[PDB]
Amino acid sequence: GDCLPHLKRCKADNDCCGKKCKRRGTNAEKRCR
Amino acid sequence: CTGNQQSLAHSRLWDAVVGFLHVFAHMMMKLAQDSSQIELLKELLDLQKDMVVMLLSLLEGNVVNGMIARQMVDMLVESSSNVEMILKFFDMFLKLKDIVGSEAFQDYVTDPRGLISKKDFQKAMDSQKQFTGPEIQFLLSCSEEMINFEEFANRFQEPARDIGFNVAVLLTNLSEHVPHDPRLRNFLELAESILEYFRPYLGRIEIMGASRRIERIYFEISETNRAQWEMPQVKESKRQFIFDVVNEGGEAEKMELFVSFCEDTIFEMQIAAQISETAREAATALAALLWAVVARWGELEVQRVKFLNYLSRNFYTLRFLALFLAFAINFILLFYKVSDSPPNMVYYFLEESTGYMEPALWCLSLLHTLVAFLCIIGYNCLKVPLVIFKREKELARKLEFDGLYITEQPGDDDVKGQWDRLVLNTPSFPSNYWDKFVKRKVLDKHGDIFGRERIAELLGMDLASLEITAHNERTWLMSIDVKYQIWKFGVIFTDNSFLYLGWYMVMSLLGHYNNFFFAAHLLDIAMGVKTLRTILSSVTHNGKQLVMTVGLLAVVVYLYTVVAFNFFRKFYNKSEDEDEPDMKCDDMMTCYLFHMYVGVRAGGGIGDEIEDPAGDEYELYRVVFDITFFFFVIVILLAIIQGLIIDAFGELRDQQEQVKEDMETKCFICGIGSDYFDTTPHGFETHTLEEHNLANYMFFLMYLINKDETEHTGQESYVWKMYQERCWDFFPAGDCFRKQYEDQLS
Amino acid sequence: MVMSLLGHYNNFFFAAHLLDIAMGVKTLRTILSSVTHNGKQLVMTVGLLAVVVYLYTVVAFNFFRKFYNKSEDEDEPDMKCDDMMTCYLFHMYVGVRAGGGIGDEIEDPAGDEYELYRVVFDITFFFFVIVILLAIIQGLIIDAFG
Amino acid sequence: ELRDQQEQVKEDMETKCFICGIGSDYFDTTPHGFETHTLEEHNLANYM
Amino acid sequence: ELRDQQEQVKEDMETKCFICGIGSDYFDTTPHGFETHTLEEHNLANYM
Amino acid sequence: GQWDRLVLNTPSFPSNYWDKFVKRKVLDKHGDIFGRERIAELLGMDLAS
Ligand SMILES: Nc1ncnc2c1ncn2[C@@H]1O[C@H](COP(=O)(O)OP(=O)(O)OP(=O)(O)O)[C@@H](O)[C@H]1O
Ligand SMILES: Nc1ncnc2c1ncn2[C@@H]1O[C@H](COP(=O)(O)OP(=O)(O)OP(=O)(O)O)[C@@H](O)[C@H]1O
Ligand SMILES: Nc1ncnc2c1ncn2[C@@H]1O[C@H](COP(=O)(O)OP(=O)(O)OP(=O)(O)O)[C@@H](O)[C@H]1O
Ligand SMILES: Cn1c(=O)c2c(ncn2C)n(C)c1=O
Ligand SMILES: [Ca+2]
Ligand SMILES: [Zn+2]
Ligand SMILES: [Zn+2]
Ligand SMILES: [Zn+2]
Repeated sequence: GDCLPHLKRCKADNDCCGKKCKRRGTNAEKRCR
Repeated sequence: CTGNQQSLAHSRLWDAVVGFLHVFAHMMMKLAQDSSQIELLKELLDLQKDMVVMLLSLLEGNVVNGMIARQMVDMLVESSSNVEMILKFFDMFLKLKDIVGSEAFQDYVTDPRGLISKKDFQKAMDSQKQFTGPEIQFLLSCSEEMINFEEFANRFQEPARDIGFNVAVLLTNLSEHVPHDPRLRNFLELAESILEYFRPYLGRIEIMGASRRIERIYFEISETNRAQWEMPQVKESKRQFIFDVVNEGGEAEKMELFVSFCEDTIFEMQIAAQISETAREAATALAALLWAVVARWGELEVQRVKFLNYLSRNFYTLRFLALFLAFAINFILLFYKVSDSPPNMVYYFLEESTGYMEPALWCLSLLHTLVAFLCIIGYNCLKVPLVIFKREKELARKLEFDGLYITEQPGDDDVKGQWDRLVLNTPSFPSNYWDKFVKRKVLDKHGDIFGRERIAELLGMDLASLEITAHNERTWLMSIDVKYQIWKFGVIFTDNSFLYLGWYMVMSLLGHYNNFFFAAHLLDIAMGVKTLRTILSSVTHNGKQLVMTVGLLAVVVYLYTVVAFNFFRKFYNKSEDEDEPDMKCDDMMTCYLFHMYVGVRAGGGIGDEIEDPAGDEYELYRVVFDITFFFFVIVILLAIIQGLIIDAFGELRDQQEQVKEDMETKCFICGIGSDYFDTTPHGFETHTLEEHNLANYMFFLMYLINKDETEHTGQESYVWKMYQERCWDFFPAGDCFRKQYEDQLS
Repeated sequence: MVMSLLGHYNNFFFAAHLLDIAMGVKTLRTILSSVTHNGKQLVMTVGLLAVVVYLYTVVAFNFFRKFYNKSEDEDEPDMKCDDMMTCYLFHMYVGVRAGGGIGDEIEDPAGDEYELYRVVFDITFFFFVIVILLAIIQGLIIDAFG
Repeated sequence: ELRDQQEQVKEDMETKCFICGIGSDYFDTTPHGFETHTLEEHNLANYM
Repeated sequence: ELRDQQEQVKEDMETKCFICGIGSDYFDTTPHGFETHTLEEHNLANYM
Repeated sequence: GQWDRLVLNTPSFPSNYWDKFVKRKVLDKHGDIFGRERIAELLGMDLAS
């Protein structure tokens, strides 16, 4: 539930199994990595 | 009809079925012993096939734990003799048919005339250890001195396909219906060759029939079906469709795109069936490596048709050859040189290999032009009809269901809408669409309400009276319609791939006019493989934001240019000659051009080219101006543009990976995650192979298309009616057969 | 073994033995293998770089050819774009590593009838190569290592 | 982060009902469930 | 990563209780439920 | 694969492996299918009797 797939579009920091919702530049759609 | 099934179960049908199985097995044995009763044998298995069809119909709607399957297993164990004997007969026949194709049997034949002695056949069977002694004797008795193994094997193989399929379906349905049955498990273990042989030809599509209950549907798969399914055109089209639909993210409409893709694949299947029959060495090494990694009256008419079919078959090979030819000619173009006078600038070819480069380049250009012409012809012959079918299907569906062309209007813009309105008057509108009577359907649907005359006039029907007479019946140049041809040409001239082909043809013609124009043909390397196409799509992915940032950069540069003209004009001295100084900021246009030419790509601000203000006035002001220009141009705006492009590329690659990951963890039909199926070993693999396979669904749909409506079963008729109603509620929609009956299956 | 054996012939051959430090540590091995992790995409990006350099080279050869003068003395002018191969080598040697486009090495186009055309050419070359292709390769390597 | 916040607001409105505390997952089972739930009832324009 | 970790510390403090760790969704059923919890139930100052 | 095919008939193939009778197992498994003749030749099986 709270955990999300690897490259799933997450919402904020943590809230995922990879626990890092970093974004690769000047764009939206933060994803877990 | 639950009542009829219950009445049949409670009646004395079962004793009749036992007796029928017994007499039919004995008849089958007796006719197998004989040879002149092949017609009676064919009638017997046709009737056996019908009897199994009735048995499956009775088994339709049977719950995981129901009395019907209990009576099935009770009668199966009651009459195990005859049914076991006939299943053994089928097993040995299929085993012999498989053995005759193996090297074990071919290593014992001694007569070149295709004959082998009975004793030698018995020895071969004993060596194979497949048939028992009584089984070997029975097979010998069945065969007509020569044993004629091939003819005897293939005489009964074709008739027995239907009955073997029916019995395989029957046993599969019982095994899936009531697990944990020792008698059923033993009976399934008795016959395994038949199930293995019929496994690739058997489907296990699961649909929701009624009362939100998941049911198993078994349909027919032909050899030609899987034979044509293995082509890479259909696989590539499926990959593109699934990738696009997963990027789209649509859930409610996902089944709609799935059905559209299935229809497009069926149309492509039909079209495929129709068309079925020094520095030079270093530069050379680099080009070779790049190419290697990149690579990783009636008689005339029939001849033209055959040539077009052959060209259509090898379209991808032709495109690869064209790309290779372009690479070769541009590599040849890499050996050019300019001299003041020929051996007014003159473009003369380098001698290289004793002047062999010029005729080679000429022949390469001619061959490339010819191959490009054949490529556009093949594209028109191959992929254009699919686009025509899709457009006609969309227009007919919209007019039939949405009704926005009669009740409503297309509205402003919508060039495709105006084009579709133009072809509405054209006769034979569903030329490629399967349903050629969509006009009559929409007539009977809404035209009478909207006016029997106005609707008919808008639809451009030939004559209502003529159509009624045809329904109540109980040269080439004139046949072709100019309006349909012009509409087809117009809709062809709007497809992106046809525009690319036309651009390629124009570039080839320009290269013929001037050899240096051939460099544009290497732009096809972007479309060839997906990474460069991803880069190109990233270039325009955020076009609005990119143009907005470019506009901000332009206005900032304009403001700073105005400031520099107003105050910092003295320092703009690019020329170092005091006798004839050059003022780069004497005018707005010149200063703005200098700024946009040097200050944006300097990498350290405009101050690198501007003279040092330390020895002049306004030193602090100019230093602050340079610092803020650098910070607000290179550090901020250029970095923002670069980040936009790079993150667009990264997001595109991220989506391309995420689609694959989601498909590997979630299935397309019901979307249940693989975590639930992970408990069963290889549960997700079995689910995606048999339960919710797209190929199985499409095979079932087009088999129902092939099979007549009268022969449809209750579930098949229901699914066909739902398909005709343009409403898909029979899909699992997150319901699994194992999940529905988890308690009973455990 | 063969590098150690050849080190006797020339002492400088022993410098190849420093690759043990790259193949030994996990971090060094990861850094070395980052290139091969996404090698196909990197080679494809290099292919686009070569293709765009070829296109801009033939464009400069067709016109703005006179601006390719890298000789300070007018007694012996040097035309770096007199041939396809020489101009391509000059482009692949200077423009990609310049960091500000091909206009840095080329003289300032002042007073020429093609001033706007040359300016647009330099702008698109810079934007297409340095801002996009080099950054794409750098981001690919960084993402592979990450 | 600013662009992400804007897209975040857009996606949250495309998902959240803006009136009740239940996401679109419950209404996803019924076709057009979220559209019907946000069209007639739980509408800010309707409340105004 | 360091700035992200500090912000995440702040966000986890604002979202998850330090004492019990129950998520804010459980207390979101009642208005100002998390505020009441953090001011009366599991306050570190109260334990002090 | 071709390298492994070359070593199949080597007498010392079972070396360095605990299962030194794998030739016997494969011969027993495939004797019915292949007549116990081609399998023995492929695996060597010198002096099977
Ligand atoms: N409904 C589905 N039908 C088929 N495959 C599915 C489905 N849902 C997910 N998959 C996944 O698709 C794969 C099987 O189909 P697919 O054709 O993509 O296989 P592949 O091994 O990638 O080979 P290729 O695409 O070259 O045929 C598996 O990875 C499977 O998990
Ligand atoms: N409680 C809510 N009230 C209204 N809209 C809501 C609510 N919750 C979510 N939404 C979403 O916000 C949308 C309303 O804004 P919308 O995007 O439709 O505006 P618009 O672009 O001006 O209109 P149009 O759809 O006609 O172009 C709804 O369609 C829905 O997707
Ligand atoms: N068990 C807990 N007890 C108290 N606060 C907690 C607890 N768990 C989490 N928190 C959070 O910690 C914060 C309480 O400290 P806070 O950051 O408000 O202090 P402050 O800003 O220094 O003080 P002030 O109240 O003077 O503004 C709140 O955001 C609260 O939600
Ligand atoms: C006969 N037929 C087709 O030929 C066909 C089709 N869908 C696509 N095609 C091509 N359908 C539903 C159909 O019944
Ligand atoms: Ca019927
Ligand atoms: Zn599924
Ligand atoms: Zn609500
Ligand atoms: Zn707490």
